Amino acid sequence: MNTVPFTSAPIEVTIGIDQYSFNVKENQPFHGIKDIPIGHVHVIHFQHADNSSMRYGYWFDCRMGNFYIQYDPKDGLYKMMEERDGAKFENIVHNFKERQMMVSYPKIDEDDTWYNLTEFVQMDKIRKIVRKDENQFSYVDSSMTTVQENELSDPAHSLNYTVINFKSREAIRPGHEMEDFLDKSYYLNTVMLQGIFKNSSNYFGELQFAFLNAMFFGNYGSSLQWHAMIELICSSATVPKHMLDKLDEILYYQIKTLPEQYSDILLNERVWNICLYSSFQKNSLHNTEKIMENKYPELL
Amino acid sequence: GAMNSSNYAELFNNDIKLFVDDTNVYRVTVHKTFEGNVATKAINGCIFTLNPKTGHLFLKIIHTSVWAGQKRLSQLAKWKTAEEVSALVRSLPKEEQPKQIIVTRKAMLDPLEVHMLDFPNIAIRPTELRLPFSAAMSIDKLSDVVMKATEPQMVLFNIYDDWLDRISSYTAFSRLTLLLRALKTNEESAKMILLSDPTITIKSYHLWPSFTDEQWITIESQMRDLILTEYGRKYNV
Ligand SMILES: Nc1cccc(C(=O)N2CCOCC2)c1
Repeated sequence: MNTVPFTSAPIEVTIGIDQYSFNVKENQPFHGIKDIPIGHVHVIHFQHADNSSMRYGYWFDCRMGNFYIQYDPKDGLYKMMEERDGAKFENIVHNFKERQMMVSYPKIDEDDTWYNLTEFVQMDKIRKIVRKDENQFSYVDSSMTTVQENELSDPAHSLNYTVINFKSREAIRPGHEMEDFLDKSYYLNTVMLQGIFKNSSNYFGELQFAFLNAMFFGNYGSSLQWHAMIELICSSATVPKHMLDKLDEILYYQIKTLPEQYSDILLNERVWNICLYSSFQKNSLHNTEKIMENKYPELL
Repeated sequence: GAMNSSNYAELFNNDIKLFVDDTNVYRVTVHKTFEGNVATKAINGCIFTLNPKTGHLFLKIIHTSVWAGQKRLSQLAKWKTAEEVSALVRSLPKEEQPKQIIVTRKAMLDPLEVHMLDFPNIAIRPTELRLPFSAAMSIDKLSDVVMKATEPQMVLFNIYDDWLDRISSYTAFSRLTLLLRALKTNEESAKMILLSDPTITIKSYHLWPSFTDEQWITIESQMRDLILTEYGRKYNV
């Protein structure tokens, strides 16, 4: 179990760690989060009390270094940093634990939610979507635009998700116009899976990361990417059976975790109605369709 | 964006554009089978592709053999339309290719967009106008060449005859849309109006009769009456 210490908490802030959250008051004696499960990526995220504008946060994997948070009063945010002096870090953490100034990652033993939301998400892939190679962790916020959004403006602060565009030469083979547009299997299996992602695990990793950035930061381009990656599968007549079964599990846990009161903005009516009721895979997503119908029957 | 009454004069500017109407591409007769079921029999159809400034009608005849063994024909017909329009554009010299293609039915947007991916600078546009181009098969010479075709064929006509020697494109298009609207609302009456006087002929190289300017005014008034006449017979006004 690993630890992310905080130097201090000088401004009142709601802090999230994965799907958990807690409020910290201005100058409250808070010094970090302990008992963080090893083996998964994690995200530590922030919303200031005074300006709910800009949710922001950091994706990290404690196996890759010793990381801590420290507020910067010049840039006005909690920043993640890496401590290279291992003995300093261990000593800092041990003192904060002894004074019980840390919250415990509050995982219930039965609960596989975080695993199920991050099954295919790897830090190495996150670091290619979010380019800042001098850090081992990745910053994301509510405002960051995607490469595709910019094509339709600062390149260094972009989310470099894989561009998917159903009316594009990449998606449409010359002379198979109708075939490829109405059945996207070519684009899914040859262009994207074999060509770009290499395997379905990397495709699912990006889909899962896009969902998490949409949910945790309200990142609109991430929501666009998540739905595009769902639609590309559902609109393909030929999809490996193991991918369809896994997709059903992925989406089931995403829909289960979504805050009920954010569904109006985080869920695209057209995509979901098309995917569950009209598409080639309308009958292949049993678990997802059941949770959607019992939880969000209005959207449908 | 969409073409409507607000931007109607854009049709007659000097940027090459084409209207594409797919109404008459997939045409069927519906009939009973010996077993008392219903079946369709296709008949030849056509794509109606028109330059509204010059009167250039690229009439691609769709022969029934293109449907043989195919499923979902009404969907296929939109994609076949888009394939043939794309092939026409590619066949034209660069300086003759359109800068915009206006589709009369919005269901043609995605098929045409996909087929024209190689031409990103050609705008594919819908229209809010309800244009009467379906009535094209009520022009006898056009219907004749479509029904007689034994294979796919493109036939080039000028739908304005020689009218542009005497009137502007705006006026020619208005006359064409009035004639077609009339033929669409009451084909028999419209055709009676057009041929009643045996002294006015259709030249071999023309589609419509050789009316003088004064006779066109009379004809045009009679077509308006008919469109109003029929509007009463329909709505009881
Ligand atoms: N579609 C198209 C393109 C170029 C010219 C013409 C045209 O005026 N006509 C050509 C055929 O007969 C004489 C009239 C038609």
